[PDB]
Amino acid sequence: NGTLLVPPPRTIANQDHFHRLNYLYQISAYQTRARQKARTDAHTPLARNYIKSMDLISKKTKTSLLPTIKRTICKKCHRLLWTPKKLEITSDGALSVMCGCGTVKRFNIGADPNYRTYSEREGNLLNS
Amino acid sequence: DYQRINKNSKIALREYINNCKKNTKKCLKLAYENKITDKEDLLHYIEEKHPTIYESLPQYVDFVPMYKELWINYIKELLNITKNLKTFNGSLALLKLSMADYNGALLRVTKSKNKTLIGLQGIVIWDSQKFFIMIVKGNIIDEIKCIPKKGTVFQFEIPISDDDDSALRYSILGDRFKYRSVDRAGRKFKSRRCDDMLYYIQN
Amino acid sequence: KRRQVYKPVLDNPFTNEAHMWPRVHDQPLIWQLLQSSIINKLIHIQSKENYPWELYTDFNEIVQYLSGAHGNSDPVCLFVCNKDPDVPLVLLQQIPLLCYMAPMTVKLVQLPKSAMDTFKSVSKYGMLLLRCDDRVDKKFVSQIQKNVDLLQFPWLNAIKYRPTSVKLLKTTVPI
RNA sequence: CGGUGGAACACAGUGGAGCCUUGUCCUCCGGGUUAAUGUCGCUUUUGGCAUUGGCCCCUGCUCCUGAGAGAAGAAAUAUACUGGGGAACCAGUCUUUACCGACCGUUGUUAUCAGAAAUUCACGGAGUUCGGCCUAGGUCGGACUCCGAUGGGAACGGCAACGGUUGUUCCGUUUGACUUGUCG
RNA sequence: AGAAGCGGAUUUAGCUCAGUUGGGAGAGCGCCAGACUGAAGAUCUGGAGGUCCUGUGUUCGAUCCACAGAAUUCGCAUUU
Ligand SMILES: [Mg+2]
Ligand SMILES: [Mg+2]
Ligand SMILES: [Zn+2]
Repeated sequence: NGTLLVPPPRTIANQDHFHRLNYLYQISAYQTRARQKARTDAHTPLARNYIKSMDLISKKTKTSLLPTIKRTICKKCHRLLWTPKKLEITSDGALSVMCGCGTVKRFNIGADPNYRTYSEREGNLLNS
Repeated sequence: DYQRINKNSKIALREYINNCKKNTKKCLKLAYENKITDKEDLLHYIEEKHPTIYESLPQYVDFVPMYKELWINYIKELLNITKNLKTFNGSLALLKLSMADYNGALLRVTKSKNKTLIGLQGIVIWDSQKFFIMIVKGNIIDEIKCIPKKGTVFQFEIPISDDDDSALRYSILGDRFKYRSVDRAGRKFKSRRCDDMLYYIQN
Repeated sequence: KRRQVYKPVLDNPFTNEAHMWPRVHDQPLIWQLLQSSIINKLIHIQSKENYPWELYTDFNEIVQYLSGAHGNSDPVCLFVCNKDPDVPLVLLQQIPLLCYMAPMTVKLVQLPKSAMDTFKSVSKYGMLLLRCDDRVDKKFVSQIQKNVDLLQFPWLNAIKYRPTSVKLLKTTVPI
């Protein structure tokens, strides 16, 4: 089919960008969890901001993420869904996950099992 | 009510930083009504007599370990700062600091055009385009502090894991870079006239 | 001509540790009692399935039960099968997450055997949530849950910086 | 960057030639009222649909031009939408007593991968309505609505170019005073 | 050291200059190195070498597109 070339020289600029993205994601997630465990929604517009900036940096250097991150974050307001509103299933569709802002992220689950994403398949992925 | 606030994240962030300043002013008024100078007694006084006012108050004692450890460990991983210091490379480190985001940094106003802005340490909750947002504690003050960047000099310490032997201190200038973090991810910084920096020689 | 290019993609650095399913051992001592009890429920009458032992086997009822509607029953136990094909991964990446924010003492048990496709093919979906309030079953459930089947969280408990994880995916590009 | 002193208030400043779709006193679409006709249900009569005819629907200000600045209570808290600013606000698309609103059409582009799909191609599932075989309501076709892991993404959304405006295009000046030469 | 006002063209590696559906940042010369020669030139191969004038904003992404701020340089029946 073609040529098989596997380079492990990672580039320094991409490592800087993905470390910046991962630091923004970690600080937003830890702010959200440290606020959520103790008491009510104090600075929930704060951490979301980081994610939005993160997504804008994901728009800059043409970078792509795993579907775990984009499944975690929202699409319109770009907030973390670690505490969502409601989870419904088999309500004449497949699945529904409601949020506080009203934007839902549904998944086709009533069709068939044993479906994996392209990054979750057996050999398509090499760690580090 | 809750849906109309978080429609835009910027406007809700502005509403939150206004609510923190209003709650800090109400805290100063209730503290002068309390006539107790101790802040640890003041927080319990607010918990006893003002439940709804206590809900939007910041927690700096919580804010320090949740930010400083992550920031220092991220810089120790990113700039390759290890036990072996004699293999360091400064130019690539300054390029990485030009590429790294300063959201969540501890930073100190060391020199400024205004004589009252200096001496302020604080941790970044958000980076604006031409201003700067930190948080600092006083005796009883817990106000979100906005500081201009046009004509100010900022500094931050990068510690090393050894105790009292060696540590690093770097400095940035907010009048030099005046953009969002999004543009700063892609921007290659270039030369300027730098004529308005006489204050850095003056004071 | 087709050429294969490896593209660097940022991983969720803690999803492996957030999906560290709990340590389970000496598990064939448990499926005997569990399967015998579930069959003895499912034989007689559909009302008598849930009348002496209250259990919910629909995920919408799991969310509505853990939302905060019923707060009396504090020890509530859950059984979820992993390492099993024909099981949806969309729910399975969110089942141990939703039980963490529940204020009730919810005890997740991960069943490790791959051949256990019986409970999915028989009851509803392959998961079981029930209450140990005054039932006889708790008289052994409290016995073994302290031994090997402990469920605790190390990842959110203490303050710790997490190292970054950048993986790389395959891409076939025709020219 | 602009325009004026050439145009005399649109008298397109005027004239001539060529071409055509031969310059249509035309038409905003659209919304409301009134009159007439035909069908369908209540039965002095009214209601709904379609056609035809008539009316009503908003130069923000100064200025020849270029341009300048004012306000968005006819649906909001941020005073139409979108992005930023630290806030007066700025930029772009717009509207201005709109007592009804109106983002013009065509062409191409959004590279590789991904995904069913990079432009209302198509495909898969659910619901409704109609027709044929048929009558425990099974199947087939057509129409509408909603959803489908991916990516900034499915949004008739973003970018670039061109015009139907009172037919297009070309050519010439309406700009001078003294000195000299010719002609009457 | 021969202004002032007007139109056109134009800035990319040290230099001279390309180039652009908008998705890679280049060629010649020069420098270094290899090859070659008794030695050198020429020829040939490879590497080093970037503020794409600067800034805003559009976009998912700018040498390119829009705006703003600088300028480079030619011509004005000339060789001063
Ligand atoms: Mg002048
Ligand atoms: Mg001038
Ligand atoms: Zn959301």
